[PDB]
Amino acid sequence: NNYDGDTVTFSPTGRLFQVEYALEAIKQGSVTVGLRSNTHAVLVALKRNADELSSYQKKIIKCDEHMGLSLAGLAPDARVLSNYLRQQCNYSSLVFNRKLAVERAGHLLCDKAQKNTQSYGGRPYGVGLLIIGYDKSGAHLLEFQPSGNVTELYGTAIGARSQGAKTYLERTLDTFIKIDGNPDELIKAGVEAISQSLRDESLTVDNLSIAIVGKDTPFTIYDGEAVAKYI
Amino acid sequence: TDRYSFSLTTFSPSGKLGQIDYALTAVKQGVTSLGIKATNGVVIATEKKSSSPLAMSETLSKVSLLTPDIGAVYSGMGPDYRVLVDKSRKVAHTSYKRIYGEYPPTKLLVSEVAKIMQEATQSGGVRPFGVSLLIAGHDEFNGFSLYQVDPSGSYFPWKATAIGKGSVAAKTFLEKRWNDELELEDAIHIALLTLKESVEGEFNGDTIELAIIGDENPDLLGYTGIPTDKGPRFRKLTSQEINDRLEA
Amino acid sequence: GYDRHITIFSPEGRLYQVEYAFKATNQTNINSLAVRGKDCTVVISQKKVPDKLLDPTTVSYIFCISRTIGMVVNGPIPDARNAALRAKAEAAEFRYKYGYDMPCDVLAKRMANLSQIYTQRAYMRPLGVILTFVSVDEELGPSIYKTDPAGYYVGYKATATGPKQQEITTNLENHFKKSKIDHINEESWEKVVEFAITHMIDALGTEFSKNDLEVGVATKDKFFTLSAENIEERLVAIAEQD
Amino acid sequence: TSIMAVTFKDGVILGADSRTTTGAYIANRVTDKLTRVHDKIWCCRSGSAADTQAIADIVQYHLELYTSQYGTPSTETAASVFKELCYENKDNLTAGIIVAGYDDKNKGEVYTIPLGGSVHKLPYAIAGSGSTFIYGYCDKNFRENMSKEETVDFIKHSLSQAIKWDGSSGGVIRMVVLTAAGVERLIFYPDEYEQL
Amino acid sequence: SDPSSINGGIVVAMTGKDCVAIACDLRLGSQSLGVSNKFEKIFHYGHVFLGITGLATDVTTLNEMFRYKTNLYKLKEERAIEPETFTQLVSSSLYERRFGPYFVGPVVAGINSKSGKPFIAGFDLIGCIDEAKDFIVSGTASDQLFGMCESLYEPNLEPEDLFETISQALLNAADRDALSGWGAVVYIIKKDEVVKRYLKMRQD
Amino acid sequence: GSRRYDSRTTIFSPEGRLYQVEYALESISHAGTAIGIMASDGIVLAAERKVTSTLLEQDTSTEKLYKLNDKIAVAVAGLTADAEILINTARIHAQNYLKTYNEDIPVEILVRRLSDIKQGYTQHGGLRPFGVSFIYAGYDDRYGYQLYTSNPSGNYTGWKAISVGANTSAAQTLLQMDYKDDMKVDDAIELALKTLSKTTDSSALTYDRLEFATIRKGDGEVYQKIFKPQEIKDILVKTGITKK
Amino acid sequence: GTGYDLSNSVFSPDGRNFQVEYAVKAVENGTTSIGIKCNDGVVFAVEKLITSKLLVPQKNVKIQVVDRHIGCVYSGLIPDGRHLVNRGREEAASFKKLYKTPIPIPAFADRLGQYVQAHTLYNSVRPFGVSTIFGGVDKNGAHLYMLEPSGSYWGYKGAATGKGRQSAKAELEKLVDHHPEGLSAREAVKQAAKIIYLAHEDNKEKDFELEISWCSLSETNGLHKFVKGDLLQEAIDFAQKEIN
Amino acid sequence: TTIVGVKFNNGVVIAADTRSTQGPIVADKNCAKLHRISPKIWCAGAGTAADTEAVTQLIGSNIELHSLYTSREPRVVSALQMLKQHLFKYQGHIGAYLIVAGVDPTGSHLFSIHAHGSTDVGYYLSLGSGSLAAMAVLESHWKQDLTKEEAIKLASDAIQAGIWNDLGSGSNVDVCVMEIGKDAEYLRNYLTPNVREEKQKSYKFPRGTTAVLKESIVNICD
Ligand SMILES: CCCNC(=O)[C@@H]1NC(=O)[C@@H](CC(N)=O)NC(=O)[C@@H](NC(=O)C(=O)[C@@H](C)CC)Cc2ccc(O)c(c2)-c2cccc3c2NC(=O)[C@@]3(O)[C@H]1O
Ligand SMILES: CCCNC(=O)[C@@H]1NC(=O)[C@@H](CC(N)=O)NC(=O)[C@@H](NC(=O)C(=O)[C@@H](C)CC)Cc2ccc(O)c(c2)-c2cccc3c2NC(=O)[C@@]3(O)[C@H]1O
Ligand SMILES: [Mg+2]
Ligand SMILES: [Mg+2]
Ligand SMILES: [Mg+2]
Repeated sequence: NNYDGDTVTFSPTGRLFQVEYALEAIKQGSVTVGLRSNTHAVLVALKRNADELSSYQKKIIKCDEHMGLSLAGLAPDARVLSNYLRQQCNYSSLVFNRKLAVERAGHLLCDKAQKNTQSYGGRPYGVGLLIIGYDKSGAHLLEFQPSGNVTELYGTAIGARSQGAKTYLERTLDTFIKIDGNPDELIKAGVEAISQSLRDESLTVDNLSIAIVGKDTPFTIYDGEAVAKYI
Repeated sequence: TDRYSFSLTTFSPSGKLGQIDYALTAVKQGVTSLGIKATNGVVIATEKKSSSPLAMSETLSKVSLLTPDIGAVYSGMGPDYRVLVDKSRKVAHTSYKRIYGEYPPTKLLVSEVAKIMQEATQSGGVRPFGVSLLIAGHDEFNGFSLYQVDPSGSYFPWKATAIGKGSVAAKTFLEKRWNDELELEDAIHIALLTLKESVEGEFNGDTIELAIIGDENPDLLGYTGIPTDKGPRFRKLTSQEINDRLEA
Repeated sequence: GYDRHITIFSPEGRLYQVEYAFKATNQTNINSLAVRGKDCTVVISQKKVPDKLLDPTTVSYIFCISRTIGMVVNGPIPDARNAALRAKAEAAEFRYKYGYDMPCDVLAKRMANLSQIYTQRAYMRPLGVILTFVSVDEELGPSIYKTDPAGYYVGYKATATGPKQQEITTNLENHFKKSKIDHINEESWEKVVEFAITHMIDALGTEFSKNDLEVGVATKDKFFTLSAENIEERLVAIAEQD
Repeated sequence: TSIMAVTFKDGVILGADSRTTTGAYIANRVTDKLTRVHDKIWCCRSGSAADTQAIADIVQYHLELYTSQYGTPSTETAASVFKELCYENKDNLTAGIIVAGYDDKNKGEVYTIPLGGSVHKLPYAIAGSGSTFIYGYCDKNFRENMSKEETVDFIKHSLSQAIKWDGSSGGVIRMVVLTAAGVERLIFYPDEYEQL
Repeated sequence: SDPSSINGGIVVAMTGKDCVAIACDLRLGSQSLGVSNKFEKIFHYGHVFLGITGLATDVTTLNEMFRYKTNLYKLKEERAIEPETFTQLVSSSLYERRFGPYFVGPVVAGINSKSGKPFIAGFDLIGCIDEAKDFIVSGTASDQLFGMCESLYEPNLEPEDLFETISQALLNAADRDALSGWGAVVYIIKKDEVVKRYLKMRQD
Repeated sequence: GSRRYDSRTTIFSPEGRLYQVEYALESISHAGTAIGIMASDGIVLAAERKVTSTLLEQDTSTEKLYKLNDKIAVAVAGLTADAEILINTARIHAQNYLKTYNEDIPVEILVRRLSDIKQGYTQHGGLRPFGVSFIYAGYDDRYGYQLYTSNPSGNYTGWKAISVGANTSAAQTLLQMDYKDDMKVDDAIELALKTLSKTTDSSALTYDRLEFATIRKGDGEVYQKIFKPQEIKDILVKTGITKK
Repeated sequence: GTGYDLSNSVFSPDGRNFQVEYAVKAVENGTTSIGIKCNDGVVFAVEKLITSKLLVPQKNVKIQVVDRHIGCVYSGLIPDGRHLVNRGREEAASFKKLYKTPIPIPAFADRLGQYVQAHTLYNSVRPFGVSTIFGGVDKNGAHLYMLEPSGSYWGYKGAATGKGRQSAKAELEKLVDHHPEGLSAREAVKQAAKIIYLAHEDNKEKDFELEISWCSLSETNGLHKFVKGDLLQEAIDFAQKEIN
Repeated sequence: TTIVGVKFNNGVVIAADTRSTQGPIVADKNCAKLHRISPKIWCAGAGTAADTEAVTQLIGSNIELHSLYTSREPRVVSALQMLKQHLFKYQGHIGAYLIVAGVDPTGSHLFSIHAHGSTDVGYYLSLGSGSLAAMAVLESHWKQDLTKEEAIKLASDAIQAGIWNDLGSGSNVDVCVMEIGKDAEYLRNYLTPNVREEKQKSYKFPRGTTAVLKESIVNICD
């Protein structure tokens, strides 16, 4: 109320209301899910259009041949953060001949988002990110919130109505966690997961976007007719 | 990160500059000080009001030497006065001594200090100085002079004046006791009298601070061998001299 | 108005932030005093370690600024350590630039000028601390100089600071009025420490164990702080008196 | 210039000559090339008098600040400060410095820092234009854990030879003994060390 | 060739009985080629006169700068600057460009308006002050001027005699320098009167 | 952050006025009146001191009339210290023009530079404007004698006769009442002193409450004469305002 | 007046800085973290709330390392703690680069303290929303420190912060009173496991994962190491048995 | 140039010649090379005369400000440190070679500063082109426990040796004596051993010898 004028202000309870408003901006974004086994990691995003004459905005961004993410919320903030992640991967590769570990990428995104929440001027990022990757320690899925908190999970979902998909993942854990060496089955699991967050809508080739990375499979995005075989 | 780049002193709809008025209020609530211009010198005086008998009043000097021929006293906030004395001592060198090889005349040092205080009333993220200064000096081409500098940065030459709480009564007394033929000792005596009314407690050589801009004292120079180099015109009176003059 | 938030004048001509920093100086509920012997300077401060989980050796408000200068702070420990680090740096730089040890009063004036800067500039807040500097200056002898959030500083025959400061000040005033000298006429610093502890016990009306005090002694060419057992020995010597 | 520092059973001793030259002219014949940076951490300076004095003053400042913040520094720390200064300004400095210290834990250490800013911990170290002429001699006479008198004799003989052969060296022989007992200063005049 | 010898010229100042004198040549050239016969090298601010030998562009720049500074000095102090104070100002202004100085050799002359005492001084290009009691020389014929002055000068000369002396010094020094001459001016300065005379000299 | 304490000194009112400029003009409206009158053979400036005390040293006192160079002077109305800042910058600009062109600076160029400084203070920087109004009296070889006025807004205009500070309505009415285009400098002196004596908020127009200046011909040269207290007393007894 | 709690560096009339106290509230909302000093090292323990079973166990590590000998854990806003750890790593690198030796634990504590305190001097920055327990072994032995959002820090025999700080401090007081000789590193690891399990009662809603690290002169040779595998399982079993 | 400094039992003396040269030409026959850094701290300079004057003036101004700030008499070690660090900062391009002497609350001190920033301490010092002559006297006649007059004569004789045997030195001998208790006394032209003989003629020309083309009066009023 009187403590939401900027990010540099604590509330009497100890809250940062600008960060919470950014989280709200996320919760209004379109739904996207992430889930990984032990050999692959898959991103399934539901794209949102302006009207029937418009396109469905992209939600999955490639950061490196082994790492990518999906967005929910303010798309320009996702562009900024994914460009930073691209540079970090690029710096790792160029200076150390080393693919950037997904864990360190999450740490870097956390530290980048944090400094926007402690200094006057500016604002927290208005986007949430789901980062899939395959590195020296296998497949990885991260959830990033603009508060700075980044967590690794077997699966998750963000955006509007994401709780149905998230509880489905909580139920399907023992099943999808061992879909090793079969990418199409992991993508089927992801589509089944994102179906829980559908209210008065069904998946079409225009609004469905999938991404996959893993062992011997570079981070690749399937859009349009390519995803028709999962509908 | 200094984000106060805007002025903290702005014009009110009535035309007043509020922070300057409030600094003048702080000056008016300070201990009285005064200056008197004689024919062969100038006198500046004030009261040393110590907090505790354990405090050593002699360590803190309210009357400060600016140049060998220029001294200053104040009324208002002590720390502002101390930092102003430091800045003035340095500006007397950088902006004059190092350019002309001589110490600045009283008018110009007063103008430099006034520039500092004016900037304090207009620069970004600062408050005016909460002091008023009485600067007494002597230079070769203008003689003896006595100036008052206010928080706004304005300055005025005075034959005699006083600032602080007892400023009005002291000013009236000075008006009724000042002439243009007063010797230095006459001005010292009138200054002691004018101080005697504004001081409530003890009144002796240890409770009041008084200095003069009079003749050159070569004994205070520290070296001999240059006939053109005479002693400083500034001299602080000791407790002994003040008490000796208090007898009459 | 916002003349209560930043260091600008109130219509009464006051700086309320300076006054509230003065108020914050008492937050620790600790009293301290400083006195001068014949050839030394002693500071006593109350030591209160309430939490048993604390390492009592790290709970101190007396700082060694240099080989010769010691400083005891009345205020919260963050601003206290801020001032301590700044004073140590200032003393080191003074020595490097001018070729001799920074005097007690000069360091006091420097810290007071910085406090005045905080008093006049809006972006810097005052430090809620009172800094008592003590030493045996090679020109002035035993010295006590104290600074406050207002940028004020002055020297003292003796001094006291804290919630019960006035009582300690009156006690020392009465003693020096009776003695008619501006110092403790003792050749050993141990007896001056004993004097200080005795008069603080009197003024505060409380007894102290060896863990209720911090003691700092400054002699020619060294300032140091006493151990718990040295304080205990002083307390025993005091107890054996009449 | 002829300087050296030798570790022995009770601590460490630094030794130097007292000759400062401008060209072939002896600008000073009583120079004190033994400089203190901390109570029991000293240095022998060689090379540019200005450079060595500036470096020593800066190191003394840094060690005073280190003492005020964290207490007594190790000899290794003083050598590291000297090394940082000499290496980061190798293009504008010409200073060879022998840092010698004593603490109750390590019982005295010697670090040599030549041109370029490298640092080497040694039982003893020699440096200066005269040092060359005594290399062999020192390598034939130094032993570990000598006595105070043995170490003083070793340094006196080495510096006597260095002064004899090097025109840049000469004057008196200055020594600083750092032990648990403290700091002692020794001087030896030409009428004494020339007969050796 | 070098900046202090491209244009050439000489200035010389002398003191007498309650008077000073300052003279200069009129030549401005570019090495061998003589360019201008009217290049005077003595300016005045109030009652303080300043001659400047050396690089001509720096002479003009210094004249303009000192006019600037003396005007501001007069406005602030409400009086004319005195020869001693202007000497100090010249020295400080020169040293301000210590490692890239003006290639000049200034000379200050005047009568102190208060004491009435004659005053002269000279500077090198970085501002070292020589406050001579007898005479000051500067320019490409500095050695010739030095010899002429050390031979001819005697103290306490009356203005009509000091004029002849300084004129002979200047002329006979310029006639042994390929880069000096081409006319000359001489100022005789008394506390309340300044006369300026153009000398007739050989034009080669 | 610090935005909450920002007075925003360079913003527009809903009516299209600058708050701080209007308030600085309100401040100047309480300053001692200053009058300039331009004649065919000279210019006269006359300013009134405020609340002078008897112990005030009027010999070395200067609060109204300042020299910019030898051909341009200024009468100030408002904060003396802001005025002195602007005066020093104006003197520096005049000397810069002289050094660059070897000619004295024309009056309007200096006036416009100072006015542009003021305008800058009224459009960017977030600082308060100078509470000063200037009357410039100058002479150049293009427009001869010139009288200008400038205010905190950075606006400047030219005048045959003008007043700034307190009681400018009545003073301007009187000036317009008695001014003739052909009048000489002495008649302008009389008119200025009479206007001041009729508009002064004090009992009588005595010499110690006055600063006076004339830019005249005396040779082909212009002369700036800043009147000493005795000269002000003498011109006052000459005009008949005071008795000998 | 009112509104003092709206800017970061503003004193209240009672002398406090309410923004720091709101940060302290943010800290009190956090999970429980503790540190235990033993006779030759330190142990650090933290509760990690299992928000969902989708979280990968043993990942999402909270305890951070500084240099090779300092352990740091914090309660409150995890990103603020990470920022403080980044600064501390810079300070330690700078100290080592200049002085060769790794930074002593008190020196590192004062570095962190000066940083946090500086974050209470201006209204342009927000105080840290974490309380940080840290420490390790240096040339003078073992050191444990706790640092509050005000910049205040102290050395502790045992320290605890977060939602379960009360019961944790009670258990630590019991351990201190009963063991004047000091705990061993392994015994302190077991006691840290027990204290985390006990303090979980104040956050008993969700299930938790225990995370322990230690720096022991004998058990880890003066280096910071995470307690993994058999030792971690043994400490978990000790705590499970002792709470039942 | 020949500058020397000699300590004595209760203070310190410095001395210098008065010859200033532009290469081989004598620019100033009466140059004051003894500079006052503070009332009781003086310094003799050699090398670039402008550089010596400038650094001594600058360090003296800063020393005066420092003394007003600290409310203490200035110390010789302070001027020494400031001059040293300034000269070192400029890598010897400030060609000032100084002998700094003074009495302060800590006693009497005599130091030398090289243009590159190196400092030396001793009981007798000499710098300049004539130093080798002056030092030759010093090493011949210096002894411990010199009286005031003894040290004054020793410094004067060193400066005289420099004057006679060095082409870069000559004319008069300036001295500055600084005793522990007294003020510093600055003896300008303590010796004048190079008075010029009377010239064989007067070269006053008969009025009208010089040919004038035109004359005019120049106004200096304002
Ligand atoms: C404790 C060490 C004692 N060292 C000496 O006594 C000896 N002398 C000095 O260091 C004093 C002499 C003095 N005070 O004038 N300084 C200079 O010479 C100074 N340099 C100069 O004056 C010049 O460049 C003139 C000629 C320009 C015309 C500073 C400089 C600059 C670069 C540089 O590489 C050196 C010294 C240097 C490096 C190594 C060895 C020697 C050096 N210089 C020696 O002569 C030397 O042989 C020294 O051993
Ligand atoms: C207390 C010390 C007293 N020293 C002297 O009197 C002696 N004289 C000066 O320093 C005065 C003399 C004066 N009045 O100009 N300055 C110059 O000579 C000036 N030189 C010039 O104008 C020119 O170069 C013309 C041709 C334009 C290019 C400045 C300069 C420039 C370079 C330079 O290397 C030096 C001095 C220098 C360095 C060290 C030693 C000496 C030097 N010059 C000596 O001759 C010297 O031997 C001095 O000892
Ligand atoms: Mg200061
Ligand atoms: Mg010719
Ligand atoms: Mg020809």
